Amino acid sequence: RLEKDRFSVNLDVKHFSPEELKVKVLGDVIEVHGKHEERQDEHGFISREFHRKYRIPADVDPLTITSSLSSDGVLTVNGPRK
Amino acid sequence: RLEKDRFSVNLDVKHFSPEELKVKVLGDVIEVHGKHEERQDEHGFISREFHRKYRIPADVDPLTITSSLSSDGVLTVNGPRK
Repeated sequence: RLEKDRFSVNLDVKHFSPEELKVKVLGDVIEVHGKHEERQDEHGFISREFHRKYRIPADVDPLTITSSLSSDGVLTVNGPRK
Repeated sequence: RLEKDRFSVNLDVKHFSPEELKVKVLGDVIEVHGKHEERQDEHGFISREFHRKYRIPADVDPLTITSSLSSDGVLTVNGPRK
């Protein structure tokens, strides 16, 4: 069955835009990485990153858990649970 | 002489605490890295990072340029210029 239940974990990035996001699910880890250039100056650029890291194997199987994303940086991982 | 002038470049991290900061000057690059755990949950932790990156060789020589830091994350690189 691979557990019939719709499971959802949410990943939150407070404010970023989807093009500056990378969502990665790798086995037992579900992580979201966002990186944005904040302020560009002289020859100095300033960047900020958001990384949320989860390690959940019992709750996450990469074959059934999928990711949906909102424009603000909210990422939701959903699918049948393990 | 190695140019007698007090030169200052500022590196800004909007809000962080000095223990979550690393300031690095490596030749022609002057960079500040800050990393903070934002929100800790279930088995998911959320982090944010601030990285400011400069590449200035004509303005930065690691032997004379030094770094001073404020508690809010403001880092100032100062010293005689190249």
